[PDB]
Amino acid sequence: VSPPPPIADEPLTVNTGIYLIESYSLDDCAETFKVNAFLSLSWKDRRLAFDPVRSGVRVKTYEPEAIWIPEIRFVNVENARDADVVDISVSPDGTVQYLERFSARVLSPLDFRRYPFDSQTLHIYLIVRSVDTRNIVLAVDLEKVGKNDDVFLTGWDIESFTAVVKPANFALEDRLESKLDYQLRISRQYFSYIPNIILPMLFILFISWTAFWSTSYEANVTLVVSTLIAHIAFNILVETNLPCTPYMTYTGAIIFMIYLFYFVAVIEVTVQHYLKVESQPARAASITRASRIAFPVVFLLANIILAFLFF
Amino acid sequence: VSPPPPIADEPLTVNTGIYLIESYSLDDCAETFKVNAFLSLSWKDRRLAFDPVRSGVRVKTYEPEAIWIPEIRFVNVENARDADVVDISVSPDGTVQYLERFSARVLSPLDFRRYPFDSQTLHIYLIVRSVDTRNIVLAVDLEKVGKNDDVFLTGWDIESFTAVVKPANFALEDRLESKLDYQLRISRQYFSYIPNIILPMLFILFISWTAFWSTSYEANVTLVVSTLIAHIAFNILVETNLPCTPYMTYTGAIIFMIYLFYFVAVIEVTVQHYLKVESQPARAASITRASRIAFPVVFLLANIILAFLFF
Amino acid sequence: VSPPPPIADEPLTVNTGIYLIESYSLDDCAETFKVNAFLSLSWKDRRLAFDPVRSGVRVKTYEPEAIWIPEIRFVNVENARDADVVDISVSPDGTVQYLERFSARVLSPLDFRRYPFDSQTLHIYLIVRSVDTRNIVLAVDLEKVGKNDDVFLTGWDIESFTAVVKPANFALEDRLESKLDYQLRISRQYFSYIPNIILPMLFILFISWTAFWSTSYEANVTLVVSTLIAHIAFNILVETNLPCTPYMTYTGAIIFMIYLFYFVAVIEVTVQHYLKVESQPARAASITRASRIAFPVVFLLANIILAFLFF
Amino acid sequence: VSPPPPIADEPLTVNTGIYLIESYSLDDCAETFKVNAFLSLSWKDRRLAFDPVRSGVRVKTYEPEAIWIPEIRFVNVENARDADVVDISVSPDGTVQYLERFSARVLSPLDFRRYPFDSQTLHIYLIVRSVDTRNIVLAVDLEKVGKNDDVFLTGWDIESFTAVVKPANFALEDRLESKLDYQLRISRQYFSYIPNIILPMLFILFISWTAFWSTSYEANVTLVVSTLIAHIAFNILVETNLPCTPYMTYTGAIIFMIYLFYFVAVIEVTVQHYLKVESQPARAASITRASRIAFPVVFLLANIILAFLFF
Amino acid sequence: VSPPPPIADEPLTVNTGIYLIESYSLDDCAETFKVNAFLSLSWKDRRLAFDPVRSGVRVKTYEPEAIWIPEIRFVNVENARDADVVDISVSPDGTVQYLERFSARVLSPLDFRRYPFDSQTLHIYLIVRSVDTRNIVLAVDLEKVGKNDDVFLTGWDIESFTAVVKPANFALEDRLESKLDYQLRISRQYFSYIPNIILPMLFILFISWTAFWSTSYEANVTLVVSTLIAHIAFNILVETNLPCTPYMTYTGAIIFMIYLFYFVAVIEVTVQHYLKVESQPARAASITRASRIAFPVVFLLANIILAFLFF
Ligand SMILES: [Cl-]
Ligand SMILES: [Cl-]
Ligand SMILES: [Cl-]
Ligand SMILES: [Cl-]
Ligand SMILES: [Cl-]
Ligand code: NA
Repeated sequence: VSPPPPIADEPLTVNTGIYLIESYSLDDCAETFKVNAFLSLSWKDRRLAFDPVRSGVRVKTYEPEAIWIPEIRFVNVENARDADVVDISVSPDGTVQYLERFSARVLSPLDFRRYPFDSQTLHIYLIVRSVDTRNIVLAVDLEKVGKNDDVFLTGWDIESFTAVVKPANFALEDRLESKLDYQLRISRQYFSYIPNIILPMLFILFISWTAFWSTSYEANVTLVVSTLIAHIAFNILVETNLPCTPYMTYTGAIIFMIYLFYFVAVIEVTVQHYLKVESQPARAASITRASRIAFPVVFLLANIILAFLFF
Repeated sequence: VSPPPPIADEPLTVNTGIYLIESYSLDDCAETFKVNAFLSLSWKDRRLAFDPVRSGVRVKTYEPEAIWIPEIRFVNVENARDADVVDISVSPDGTVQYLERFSARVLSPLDFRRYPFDSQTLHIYLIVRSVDTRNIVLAVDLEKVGKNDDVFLTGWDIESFTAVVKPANFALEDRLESKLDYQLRISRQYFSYIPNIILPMLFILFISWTAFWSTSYEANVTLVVSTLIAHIAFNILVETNLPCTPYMTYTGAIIFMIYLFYFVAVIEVTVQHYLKVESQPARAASITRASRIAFPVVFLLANIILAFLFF
Repeated sequence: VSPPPPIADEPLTVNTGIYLIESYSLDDCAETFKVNAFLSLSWKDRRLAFDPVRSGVRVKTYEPEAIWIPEIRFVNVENARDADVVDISVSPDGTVQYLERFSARVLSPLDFRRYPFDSQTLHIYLIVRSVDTRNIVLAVDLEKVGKNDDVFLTGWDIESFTAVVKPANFALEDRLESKLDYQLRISRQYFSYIPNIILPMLFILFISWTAFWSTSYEANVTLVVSTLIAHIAFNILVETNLPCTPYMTYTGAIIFMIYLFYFVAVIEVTVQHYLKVESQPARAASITRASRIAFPVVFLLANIILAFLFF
Repeated sequence: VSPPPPIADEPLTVNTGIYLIESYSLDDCAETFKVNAFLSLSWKDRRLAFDPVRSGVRVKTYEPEAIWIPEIRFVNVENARDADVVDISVSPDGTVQYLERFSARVLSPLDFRRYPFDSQTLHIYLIVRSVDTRNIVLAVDLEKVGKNDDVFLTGWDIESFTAVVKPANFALEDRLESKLDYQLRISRQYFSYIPNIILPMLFILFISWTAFWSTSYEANVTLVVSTLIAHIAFNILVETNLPCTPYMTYTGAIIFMIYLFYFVAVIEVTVQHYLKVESQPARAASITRASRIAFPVVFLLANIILAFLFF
Repeated sequence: VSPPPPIADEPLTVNTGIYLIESYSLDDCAETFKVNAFLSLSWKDRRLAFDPVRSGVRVKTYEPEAIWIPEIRFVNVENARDADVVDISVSPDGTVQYLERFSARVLSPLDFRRYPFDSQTLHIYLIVRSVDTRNIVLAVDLEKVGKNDDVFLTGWDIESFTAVVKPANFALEDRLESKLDYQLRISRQYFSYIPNIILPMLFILFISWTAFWSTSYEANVTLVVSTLIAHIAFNILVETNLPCTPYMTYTGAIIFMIYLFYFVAVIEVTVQHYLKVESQPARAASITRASRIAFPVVFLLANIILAFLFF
């Protein structure tokens, strides 16, 4: 089999559609997600045309091997789609209607800047390369683009599944490539992060501040160093669920800034003790009394600055 | 091969049955489980009918390629099933009796709200797409739906394996589809969670309460802080075995509430010390004496409420 | 090809044998193990019979596609067996000698009750479904059941590889199934657990008992709490290497009981301090002196009782 | 099919090109990376020559099985590449233009000496083995070597993708082999390591140096030991993300040297206390006062040297 | 196709050779490694013989299906090797020269006794089963056994790749099997273990010994207990990367013995405090002064002894 010939000099229009059946395994570190969907292809092949009245059969059904099917591939897939051909239907006029069910691991980058209050646009790029005979061009049949209502992605809210109707036509290795952009819009469910990471992390920090109502250097050293230790664990815990980035993330900024607070609390605790030993507890008392106010405030303002910069 | 033609205008009824041989790998974080089962299909194809007299055979065996087999797929599978054909038998009226052995990774959501005292309903959805020639409809042959007695799922009690007899017929990509719902009912074996997570977590909390029978600020700070850090370990330990949810979980609620108790115990420990230093240990003594009773009581009440809200 | 016809009304006897070449990957959590073995099949097909005198060839060699081979499957395999056929030999009387080399992931439950002093019986179930023409029955050719001397399973002692000679014949989906039980007997190599888990865990416990020869509450508090946290690590470390069970394990019981000892030691440490503060160190001295004997004695007695219950 | 015949005694030139579509999964520990690219191949087979007048078509399209294709393999791949032929075009003279889309896990060693400020040269080696009939030689068509603009590798900056135009021709197992070297130049994005590992590690170190402004042995022991323990945590965390090397890495050197600082701080803390107990706090005061300066200075000097040695 | 017939009653000699292209993934816990190599096979098949004069070619090239190829398998592989036939060449005297490129996961046990100063001999066992027609025997063509210079195994030094020239012939299920032993000799790169595990572990131990120059029970308790806690981490960290063995390893012995040192240091610290409280610090002073010497000496001696027992 060879491609259908052009009536006039026109490129072949392959109408495409992706219908999500299942979406799963959004790996933040790998910046990948798995998808299970229907891929629909429609093009016209005059060689396959027939008479409806004469033939009696409204539609003719073919096996993939029997007819010419355009070679459609995904740009951003990790491991090549396992495809199932569901049906091939030919109209009297020669309009072919192809439908396959596929599953693929899609590689699509993520913006972690606003984590865990981030939204993402996942991309699925369809591509076709032109043949020497004729040029192939992709189009979106919006009637055949969608998703099942039950499509869920653990820890995410699925906003929309749409296609950018206009293909990106470009030359690559001296042949035309027609690229289509399917978009899955999702927003992270930040709920869990509040009682699991955010609040426990604030409690340990407030506990460190009780050292501002104590004169016991030994108790203070324990309060500040221990609580400090809990933070490293939280800091570490998160890095593990995140890939290295060239920029700072929201949670990353909060976590880093909290380190400075522990460092300064240690300084205060050290200063207060030093003065007490130098028999000047009135200076020490002033610093401790100030810190009670300054820490919470500065900390408070700084977060406002951070949230402002990040959102 | 093409579908069997309708005698009158009727849709083709494909009788289905799933018999579980094995169930394994229930991944809580992935919300998936693996299954190994028999899939039985039965439909009438008059074209294959024969007379037992002239043939001398009560049944006829065919190779899959030789005859028309309805394209049955699973909706909620991750990695498309690997199938083995066990046997294809044709009765004299042309009644086909198909049997395959398959294995598949099924994606079915889980409700973690009552963890680890939760029960789940796992779903296996069978589907068939109608062809242009005729409509294909699924039915359940309850005689061919079951499970082996030895079917086990590690850390779970297998309640039942049943099918919702009435299919969900609907349109998708301008063709009708007949969807069937097979249900595997399971309940979590919470036993382990008691000596592994629950009890150790209560012991560490109760240990923090000995600070209510001590005047030593340094010992108390050590008592609370140390006990506190262990809570974090458990809190983390659990969450790593569980996915992010938009709602609170029973264990999650208990764990979060326990953080508040440590926070308040730190406050009491701080308050008691402050008063002792301000040369007013009679006030301090009252608060500490109240704490010995209030903490346990409030804890008992709050837990009651939580269990009430969750069950 | 169709099954060999019965001379009289007899079922077809397929003689089976499994010869282990390799055993590996015993996953405790998954309750699975991987196996690489020879599968031998032997049955009589009279249609294949010949003359040795005139043919000049004692044995005739066939390709799988050329002859009828019984469909033998494994009941308990996690995933698809790679199968490669080494040889098919036909004796003059028509006795077929099939030999394949396979590899499979077998799912077989484990009893963790006596961990790490447990022994297990791994099962490999062979099965054959009877055809409409004739009934197929499995048999064990003990001559062709064995294992290579070099077969090893990391962290386990391989006791025996035997077959239960009598098949389990039963009806399933209105046809006879013939099931065979191959058994791999193994016992865990508990050596490592002594210097890695058991002894370190006892040392930390004994270190907490030094608090019985100290009057320093702050010191005692530190001893007991610090030692305590290490136990959680061991407790935690261990449980991660295990699946959740509906029962208590030996190690699990020891670990849980040790928590009670820390809890009571904290109580004693608290009591001793309280009395010392209430200016009654003679009562405190009696309790501490009793504790020095009592803890070890009880601990020892408790351990004996448990061992008794578990073995 | 056999190789095309020489027209003089010349070896067959297979022109090659690799165009990266996707690069992902750079595993530092495994020293591997996954790639998804186009493999272009061009050779001349005069046996495929045709007159466009007779055939109708200016360019002929063949299926891989139909014609002779040079056996091109990758030297440094983990499992055999996943390949799909995009197109096979033949021009009238018999010039074949082969295009396949492949994905492979490439094993290429990494130099960790400058981690996390290291750059790497990833290699992809193409190879062809000569036949007894004629010798096959590889060449680079620079017009068909490149990468998509959107090619990204998480945590890395992609510098260049080039080919060493001159093949490495050599004898192996009494036949000629033509090897080509494709190079992917990348440099690590060290940003994250600063707020995640480097800075937290320095803060904890400086927290320990506050022991130089304290006379409390008990507080100092807590400061130095506690802070010390966190270092082990960071030290360990880092090791996990790196493989064993026969050399010392930049981060590894910093981490190791920091251990010495804790060891010496413990000595100072011990010395200071010993003198204080021996009723000679004036000597102790001198050492502590020196330490306040020497530690930071020495540390600083040492880092410059190492920084210097490594770069 | 059938095997080449014997001229006299001789067994068929299949000359073998393995040439390593790549070595990777040495999994210590799994006791496996992955290999990518050339497998060369050579045997005489007289039926394939020809005259160079008549034929006009001095070599004949066949496709695998066309001729009889001996069924060579690997004994110790996890899954059946991924093989691609590179070439099949026939000399005029019926000498067949087969070449395939394969990749396989080899299961070969490791001796951890001297870890991390251990050397290993990895085995690759080639095997052939004799047919009813004739007996097959393996031989090593040393000219075709080798490895690429660039072959590396992360964290290991590759010593040699050789073959035991004499096969192990034996009966298995009443057929002769010819087994060959290919050996890959490797020695572990212990470098990393010194600054990563060994030295940090000695530093924490030495820090615990500073308790011998302190009278502060509370300070001492903190020193020993804290440091002890670091030891568990190292002990735990190590055991995670190593399988359970029925014998002690070198590192395992050092780690275990160090536990005894902490246990005895706790006893000394307890004893010293007890005497101090009983108003007898002169006895306490003697024990502490002895400990300063006895601990280091004993420790030193014990390792010498151990080093001796292990090497
Ligand atoms: Cl694709
Ligand atoms: Cl499916
Ligand atoms: Cl099977
Ligand atoms: Cl390859
Ligand atoms: Cl093999
Ligand atoms: Na302390």
